[PDB]
Amino acid sequence: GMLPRLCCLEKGPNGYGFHLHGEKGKLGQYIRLVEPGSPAEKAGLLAGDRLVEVNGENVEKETHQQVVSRIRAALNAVRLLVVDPEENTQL
Ligand SMILES: [Cl-]
Ligand SMILES: [Cl-]
Ligand SMILES: [Cl-]
Ligand SMILES: [Cl-]
Ligand code: NI
Repeated sequence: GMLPRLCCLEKGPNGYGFHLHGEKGKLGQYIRLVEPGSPAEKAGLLAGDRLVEVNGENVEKETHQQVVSRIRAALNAVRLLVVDPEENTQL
């Protein structure tokens, strides 16, 4: 498809089932460690994906702490717009 993947997750008993990872001295948060059978896997989330939006707000330039806050503070559901960094670039 041509639209970025939009992963819509409902929180389970063990959370969403993925980790969020940031680099050194460079903006960007990425998906890691997607648990098998989790809401994250069922929604199509993949390790290595760059997180572009959370619940309709752009997080490409935000700190790790801000993005976690935006994912968490939400009410047991989150919509994550993600892209393959290999094939996608913000200009
Ligand atoms: Cl690390
Ligand atoms: Cl990973
Ligand atoms: Cl979103
Ligand atoms: Cl980029
Ligand atoms: Ni890139």
